Amino acid sequence: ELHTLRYIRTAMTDPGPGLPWFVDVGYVDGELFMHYNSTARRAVPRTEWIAANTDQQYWDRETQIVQGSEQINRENLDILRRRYNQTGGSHTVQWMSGCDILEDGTIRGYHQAAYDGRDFVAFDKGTMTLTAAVPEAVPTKRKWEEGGYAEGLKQYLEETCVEWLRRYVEYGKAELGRRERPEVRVWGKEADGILTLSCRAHGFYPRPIVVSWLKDGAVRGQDAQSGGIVPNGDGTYHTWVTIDAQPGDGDKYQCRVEHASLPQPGLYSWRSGGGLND
Amino acid sequence: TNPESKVFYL
Amino acid sequence: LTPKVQVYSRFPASAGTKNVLNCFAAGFHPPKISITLMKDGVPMEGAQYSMSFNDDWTFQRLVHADFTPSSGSTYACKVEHETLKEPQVYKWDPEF
Repeated sequence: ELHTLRYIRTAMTDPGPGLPWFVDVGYVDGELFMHYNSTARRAVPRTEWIAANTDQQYWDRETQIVQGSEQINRENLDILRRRYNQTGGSHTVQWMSGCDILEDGTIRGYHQAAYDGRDFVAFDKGTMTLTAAVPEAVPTKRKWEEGGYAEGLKQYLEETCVEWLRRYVEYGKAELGRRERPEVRVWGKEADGILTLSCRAHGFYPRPIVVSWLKDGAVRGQDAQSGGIVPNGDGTYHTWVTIDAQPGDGDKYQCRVEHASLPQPGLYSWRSGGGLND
Repeated sequence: TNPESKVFYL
Repeated sequence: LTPKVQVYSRFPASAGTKNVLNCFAAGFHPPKISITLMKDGVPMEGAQYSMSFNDDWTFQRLVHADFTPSSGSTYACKVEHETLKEPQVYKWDPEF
């Protein structure tokens, strides 16, 4: 029952060649659904469930508000450069916004910004004031206290953003809840007296996966090295887990895959071989 | 929905 | 921060069968990154990109292109960054 919503903005000075300077991406439970770039200047749907449940009037309003923030983030790059006394080069203004509906029923809303990687400003819900991390972020709080932008942000993070997220889950009930079985491949490579056993999982949904190596039916978590969960072009995920072993012991090793699509943890061997062993 | 342009002023 | 890059295929490798060659780079700053997919040291045709970042402000980018694996042909991914000095190239293996 844990549902997440995130709208990530990026304002860049150096994109560089043939790339957009302003990029705004929207997410529902990790899955991409909203996209915006400074070149196209339009808010377009990425997945099928949003376009089927929303009209053009929705996307027309979604374009103008991000187009307005694009102009605000354009001047923000110049205001922040003068505070640090910088002529120009590579400077980035990042933004994080959205709500997290917990399994119990508690609402958690976030709204924060960062300059050149390091934290700049963050909004506090239990105080209704903007928190400044760096000494250069002090004039930002003075601007927020003058206009009173915190009041409009409070009603958004507590109601507007929450009400829409509840609908997004209902709209993509079939896509987000669907499980995808991964194609497992077990490999091995000999270098200098050591055999490097590799295990790859191809195309799986959702993102959480536990891929661990076994020796004689016993887990070797320390000896196994993982590359992390990497995403594919179609929306699916990939994972790479490697282990070092002595030559003539490769067949004694087994790859364990724990996924939502599988009822029990799938055990795969090199000579078996891999996912095609049924 | 995306937040209003007003909440991005620095 | 230096990018953590890895090259991988969408579907399991097969001779004379269409596949997608992915190259994912993560944990880097500034966002300006040059990711190019290669075939025998020559850049691959029809390369498509994804800008995104994690909760810890670290940037991420995926570069993918449709291809057919050929025997005797080497597939790799070249990554250029200001923190790297020398470009790091990651080799793709069909049976690894």
